[PDB]
Amino acid sequence: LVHVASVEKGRSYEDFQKVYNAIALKLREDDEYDNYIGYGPVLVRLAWHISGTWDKHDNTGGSYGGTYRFKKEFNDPSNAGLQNGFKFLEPIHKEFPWISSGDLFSLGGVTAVQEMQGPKIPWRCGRVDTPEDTTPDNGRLPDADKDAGYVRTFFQRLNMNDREVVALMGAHALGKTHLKNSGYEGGGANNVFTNEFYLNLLNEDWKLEKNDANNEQWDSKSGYMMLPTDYSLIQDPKYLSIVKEYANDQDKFFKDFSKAFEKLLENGITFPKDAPSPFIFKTLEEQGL
Ligand code: HEM
Ligand SMILES: Nc1cccc[n+]1CCO
Ligand SMILES: Nc1cccc[n+]1CCO
Repeated sequence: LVHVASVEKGRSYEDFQKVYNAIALKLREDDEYDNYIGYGPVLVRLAWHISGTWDKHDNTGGSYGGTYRFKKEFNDPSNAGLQNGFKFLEPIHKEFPWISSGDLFSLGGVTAVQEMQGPKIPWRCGRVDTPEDTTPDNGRLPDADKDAGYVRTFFQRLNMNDREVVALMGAHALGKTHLKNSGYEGGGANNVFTNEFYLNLLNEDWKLEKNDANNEQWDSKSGYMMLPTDYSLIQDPKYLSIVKEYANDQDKFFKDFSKAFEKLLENGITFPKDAPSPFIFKTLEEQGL
């Protein structure tokens, strides 16, 4: 199954930078969401979940087809809460109706990471919307109540290795869990992209507790939480090494996250040899906007 990137007709970097800018300006404007976290984190999660359905064995799922717009996928229990991200992006899509749905969703994630002071994420256009019957079934996104072996195995389906898994998980510095979405209870409130997930894993005094949904999670007296799968990265000795690395090298963590996130967003897509080079968008701050 081959998905060839096809550039939205006549569009170039300047067009996509405007889209970026509209998302970034809305991020700035719609500040009260989720107790003043803003929409950055949920947009990152959205870009991950639209990509994380991919199966390297048959090239089903993945970001390309924009299939999150179809009820089967948007109603996936694993996607509960992401409707907020969608509603955020709908006015952007109405203003720029020419962008494909997979391009918009993945660009929303790029824009969110950058505007939250994360690394640059090169991004490529050309995802093309595919029909409802190409929507992957529910159940391809990961469970949070398991160990390191589950995590490793899960991510082989996405062609991610240990360093890529540990790097991508660093996005769990952002935002929070919400009991009514996932059964995890978060207070958390960060909307700045840093390497603190790793620092928190190593530094905090974690206690295995049960939340009000009767699920276990790891909590600290500082008010932080970790999912069991987040904690598994310090149980497994191969993941632990890499957690320590990223805790001790902000820059390394940035570059590794950038390449892993781009790869995640691009899995399943064939880029023609004549395709444009990846775009690196300027932040609002960089533009003086
Ligand atoms: C083992 C892998 C993963 C598991 C089990 C997992 C699980 C979860 C769960 C249960 C939540 C809370 C959802 C809610 O209650 O609203 C969450 C949130 C979040 N996840 Fe993950 N995740 C994983 C990997 C990733 C990856 C790879 C990324 C992106 C690179 C990501 C980005 C996020 C973000 C940014 C949030 C916060 C959303 C918000 O604040 O609304 N996660 N994840
Ligand atoms: N080690 C383990 C065993 C079972 C479920 C989850 N985890 C991960 C951390 O709590
Ligand atoms: N662990 C986790 C997972 C997802 C979002 C937030 N947090 C808390 C901060 O690390």
